[PDB]
Amino acid sequence: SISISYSTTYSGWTVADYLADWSAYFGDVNHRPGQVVDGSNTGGFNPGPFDGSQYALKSTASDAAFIAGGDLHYTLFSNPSHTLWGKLDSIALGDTLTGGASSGGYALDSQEVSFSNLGLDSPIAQGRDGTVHKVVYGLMSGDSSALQGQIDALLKAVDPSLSINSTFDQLAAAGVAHATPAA
Ligand code: HEM
Repeated sequence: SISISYSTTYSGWTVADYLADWSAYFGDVNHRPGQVVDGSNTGGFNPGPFDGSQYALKSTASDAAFIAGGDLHYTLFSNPSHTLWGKLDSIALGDTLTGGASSGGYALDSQEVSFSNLGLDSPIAQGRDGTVHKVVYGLMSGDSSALQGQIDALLKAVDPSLSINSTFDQLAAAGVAHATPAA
């Protein structure tokens, strides 16, 4: 089942409100045709260059950032083009990225909320219609709707009364979330 970690700073917030707020600060990195010419809006994989246990990206509008974790693969120019697929186990949201390929992998200087044990697996055959692709590309483009929908489905799988409209504290009372220090 899904496992959620959240800073106590967000206790009485619902999952939906947090994601809408984080997405508002992250914005859209404009990772679209003809607009990706360098590493300013590509993000990066660990180990990379196009496959890894982590994909991380910082906003070009603020210092908001996220890290997707699992067994991820990006097709780039091969068919189906520009598709992220594979297994997505976690999404960590926060502020300011650190790491790369030295002391280890990627991390967030301030990790606000994370969703783990997602259990998502999208085969390459699904192309951009796969859930993994929609979830991550949505985050890159300022539309966390796909992530919100998947989290909602995973919470309802635990109990039909849970939802992204539930406060993080209610999810902790349900045994699905765990509060971490204000900082
Ligand atoms: C190493 C990281 C990445 C690099 C170097 C990269 C590079 C590129 C480039 C150069 C383009 C432009 C293509 C063009 O002008 O025709 C592009 C487009 C695109 N990329 Fe990436 N990308 C990366 C990661 C990702 C990830 C993780 C996703 C999905 C979650 C993604 C989704 C897309 C999509 C949907 C397009 C639009 C293609 C279209 O509309 O035809 N990219 N990418």
